[PDB]
Amino acid sequence: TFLSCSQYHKMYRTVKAITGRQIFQPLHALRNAEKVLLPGYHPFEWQPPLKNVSSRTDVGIIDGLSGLASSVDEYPVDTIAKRFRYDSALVSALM
Amino acid sequence: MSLQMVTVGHNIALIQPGFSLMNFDGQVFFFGQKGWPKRSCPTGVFHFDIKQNHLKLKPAIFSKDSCYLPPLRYPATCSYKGKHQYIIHGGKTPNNELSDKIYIMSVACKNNKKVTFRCTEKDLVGDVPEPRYGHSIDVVYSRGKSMGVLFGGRSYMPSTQRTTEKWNSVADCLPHVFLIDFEFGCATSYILPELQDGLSFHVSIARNDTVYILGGHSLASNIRPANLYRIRVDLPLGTPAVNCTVLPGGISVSSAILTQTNNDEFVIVGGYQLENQKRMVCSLVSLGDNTIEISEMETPDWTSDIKHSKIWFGSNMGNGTIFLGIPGDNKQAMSEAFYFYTLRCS
Amino acid sequence: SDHETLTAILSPLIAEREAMKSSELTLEMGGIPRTFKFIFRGTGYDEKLVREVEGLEASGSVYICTLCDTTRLEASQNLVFHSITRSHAENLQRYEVWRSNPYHESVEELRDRVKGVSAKPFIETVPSIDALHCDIGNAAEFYKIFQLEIGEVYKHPNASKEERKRWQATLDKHLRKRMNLKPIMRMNG
Ligand SMILES: [Zn+2]
Repeated sequence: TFLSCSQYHKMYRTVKAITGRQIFQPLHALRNAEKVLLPGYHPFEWQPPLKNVSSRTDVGIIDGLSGLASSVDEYPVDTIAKRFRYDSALVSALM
Repeated sequence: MSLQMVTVGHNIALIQPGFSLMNFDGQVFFFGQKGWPKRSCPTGVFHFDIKQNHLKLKPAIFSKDSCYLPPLRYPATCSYKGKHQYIIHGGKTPNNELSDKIYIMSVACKNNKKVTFRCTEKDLVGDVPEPRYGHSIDVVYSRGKSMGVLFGGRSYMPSTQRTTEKWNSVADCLPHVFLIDFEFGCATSYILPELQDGLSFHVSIARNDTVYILGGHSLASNIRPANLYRIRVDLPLGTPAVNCTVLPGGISVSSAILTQTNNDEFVIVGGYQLENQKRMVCSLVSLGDNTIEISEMETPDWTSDIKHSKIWFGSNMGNGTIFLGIPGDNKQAMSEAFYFYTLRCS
Repeated sequence: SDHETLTAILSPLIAEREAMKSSELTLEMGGIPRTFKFIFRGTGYDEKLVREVEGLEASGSVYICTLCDTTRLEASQNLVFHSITRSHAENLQRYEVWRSNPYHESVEELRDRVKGVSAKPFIETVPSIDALHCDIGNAAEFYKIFQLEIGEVYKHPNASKEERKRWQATLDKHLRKRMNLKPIMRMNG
């Protein structure tokens, strides 16, 4: 529904105060239920282990530049970029 | 020290930080364009001729036996004047990957000012140097014989400690010193204890038996060591030998541009003193028989755009003439992505 | 088309992909653990990105098909008798021949030898046709052929740079009078 957090909170508290019940759930119960749906949550393991790829399993949103050399001495770069690690994102897409 | 703005043709885009300006018998050639060789010019090697402060990047074909080389973005280029030819080592291929190849630009045919280059390649054996960039190779003479000294700069992590979360992170190479025989293309690595920390983007100077390394960022600890190092190379009839000495009077600088104004008298134009210190003062390296005489000139007149910017790039057109660039204006977005300048050291 | 920055970003992903192309993933899925094997197929690249990443020359060249090495001219004398022969291993091999030039040929002979490959293939794609842009291009092509049929060119060629604009005006007026098909300056699906 493309709601934001303040607007969802408005709707939450209003439905709650009118109905008396708690039909919608609060924001932190959405952050917690969100942590389960992004990548970097499930335990997985490759075999044989992936060459040149880390072994951690809680790798979320990596910076996309991948540690690209960003000083006033290397080739200039200002392209902001974010990404997932391919393996963890593929695991999340499967589960 | 007369700075002058420059106009630029239609293929302005082909200029990028890290290019190269080679020089054959009084005429200058651009190399290392932006992006793989387009079909208009399949080699990226251009006539970089400036006339009336207007430059015409013109194409240039190779010979019938050359090797079409990929446009490198931070090579090490020395003027091997022994048939005049240039040496190309290392760099960042347009696919962001390092090259270990060595190329040898020569001119095999020039008629009606139509130059026909010859970019043969030569591979190395023995103590081959790791693919790297930002370094500096220079030729040295001794006992008639000659050699090529190579003091490495930064590189990528080796093929084992390299992980994709940090796939593009760099590290200075080991401060070895390589000697290269161009005849057989044979390398020889040497450990020098007086040189300890890595060094990239430094400024090397060859004087007929010695190499003065000065300046250069040091990624290992993120400082610009202001100490310069004389390497002395001896060529016996058996195995050569190297020696190094620190010397005083050095300068803390990196990404500086060198050229030779008079005989054995060089100028060094802007680099960086800090991560944000746009360098202004120029430095005269008045060579000698065995001593280096550092000094400075009257800080050539810099316009407002050069003071209000943050970075630049460029090289030496060959005859005491430096070519600089500067990024466009992001708030004045009606800019052509780059402004350029040539300044004559005279 | 900022090839340097593009490769800077996408190189790690290609590394990870090439790595996990040759192993098996153990993943606990609802109780028991399962072993997954992967097979990647880079296919959702439009024609320009295919010619860029795979290391081909721009779309206006003499070599048209990114699936078979045939030239735009000889693709008119013979329309349907080709076969897919532009892999990725072969294109790395052709770039190697280009950069190396072991037969010592001229630029316009070496091009023929390596079929317009003058760049190192960056990503591994597969030979395919992009149905979306295929259909949009066919439609724009037919728009142009309708205009040229209005101009009756098949009898008298070589009109001006404004007679054809007048023909376009005729066509778009007639179309947004017989279909209410509003004219567009950007062809969309
Ligand atoms: Zn075809």
